[PDB]
Amino acid sequence: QDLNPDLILQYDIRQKALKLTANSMYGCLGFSYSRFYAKPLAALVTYKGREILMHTKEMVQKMNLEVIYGDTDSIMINTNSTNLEEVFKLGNKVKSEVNKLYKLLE
Amino acid sequence: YPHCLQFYLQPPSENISLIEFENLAIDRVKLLKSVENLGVSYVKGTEQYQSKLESELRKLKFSYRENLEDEYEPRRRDHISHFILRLAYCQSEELRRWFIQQEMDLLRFRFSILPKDKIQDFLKDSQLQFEAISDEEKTLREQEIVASSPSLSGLKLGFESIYKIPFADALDLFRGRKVYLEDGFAYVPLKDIVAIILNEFRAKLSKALALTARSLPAVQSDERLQPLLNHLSHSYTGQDYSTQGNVGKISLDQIDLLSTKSFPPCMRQLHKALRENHHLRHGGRMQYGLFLKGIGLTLEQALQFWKQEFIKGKMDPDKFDKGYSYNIRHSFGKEGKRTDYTPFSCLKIILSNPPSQGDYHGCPFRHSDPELLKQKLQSYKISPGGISQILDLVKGTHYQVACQKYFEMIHNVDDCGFSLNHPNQFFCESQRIL
Ligand code: SF4
Repeated sequence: QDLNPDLILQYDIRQKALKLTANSMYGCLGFSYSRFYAKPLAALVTYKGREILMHTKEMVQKMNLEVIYGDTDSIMINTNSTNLEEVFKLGNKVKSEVNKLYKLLE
Repeated sequence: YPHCLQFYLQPPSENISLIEFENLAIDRVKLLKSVENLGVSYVKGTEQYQSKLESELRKLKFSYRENLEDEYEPRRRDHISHFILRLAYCQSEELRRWFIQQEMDLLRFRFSILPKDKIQDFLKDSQLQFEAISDEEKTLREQEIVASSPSLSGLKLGFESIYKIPFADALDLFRGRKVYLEDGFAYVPLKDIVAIILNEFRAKLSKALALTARSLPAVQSDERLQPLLNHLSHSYTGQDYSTQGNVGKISLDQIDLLSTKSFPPCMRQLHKALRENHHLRHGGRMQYGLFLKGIGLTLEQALQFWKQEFIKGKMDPDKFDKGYSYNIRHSFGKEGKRTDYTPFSCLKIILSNPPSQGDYHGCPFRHSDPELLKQKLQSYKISPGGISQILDLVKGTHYQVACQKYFEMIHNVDDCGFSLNHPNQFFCESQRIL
């Protein structure tokens, strides 16, 4: 803390730009529209993504909650709870466990 | 189809009808689920296990020694059913592990079925070479085999067959220096033979299932096989058969005694909650209502029962009529089927709509913690040892088998004679006990 708010906004903008650049990393490799069109490499990446998201699905089923929707960019989770803080800490614990299952995933 | 056991590494290329396709899929799903439940309940080697699973096979006609009947239908059924389960199960690592466990149980049992005379030609048909040694070789090398053998007590080299194997096939076996080696060839007893073959078979199945997982997106474009192949194992009842349209004579007053004598723990506690509260949430209300529909209660009896219970609920009877009587009549009558026309199956009760605060539906074994399970079991007066294996089974996530054991304990019997999947089946069997 104790930083100029303008520089804070600059840092936020840079972080968001890094986020979108990362998200588009896979974009630059899989498209016939791209220079580096790699059908097998893109297929392998998509297969791994589907596998990991689906694994998260069954195991979050194991941890006694229920999932209702997700396609590689978001996961809908029902809670069966009415305490917002309890729901938030449930999300925190599932985030921590999935982070220790897969190291670099955020 | 040259022999009964067979290793599944050549997919079929025939043409079959959709009805036969679904029949094979459902039958083999039932067989594997029965194998899972029986292996959980019993020890894998007991004659009770062997005979019960033999009877399961006979009623599902999946394997038998070669004859006129065996050649055409059963082994072909096994083949296509196993491959369609490959398509169904290659989706996830967890499902692959589950499938591997049950198929190893199945294959070990089948190998135990095969008589010793035919195992030679089975290994020959298996296309991977193994040479059995002669009696003279066995007698000559008995001392070497016993000296280099594992902790098997004594010098006794009994009737168990000994084979000759390339050393590279038994790496983990010989690398512990627990076997004799002769010119790069090993000599091994039957238990380790079957262990080696099952490890190789699990390796090949792992690779093949991974490859089929790579092949799923192309083969799922069909519309008549997607809704099945998504859910052969996940959410399909193994012919629960407690379908709507049953008959029976039920007295309305007797509902309390029938609940305390013949209801599975979930439904028993749901009925007690109804009696002590005169009100239920949507899930429990619908669950118990359609259960009472299934058990044989008629429409007028059900309507009068619910109206009488809401008399103690303190809402207006005409409000009851307008609000609910429509819903109960719809559940007893017209379409909306598979959700209101049917009695709930146990696998559905466990996998759908977990209860929340203020809810009492859902199988308690899966939807309540072990301390509250213990409190409920104490309230139902079961022996502490019985409660102990109940909690052990709960730790093993075999909720249906736990409910089974609760059934025998509450009925003071040894074996219920089936594997429960439907609360209406539970109630029907309890009435069969009279
Ligand atoms: S196993 Fe099925 S019948 Fe038994 S308590 Fe659970 S949901 Fe009810």
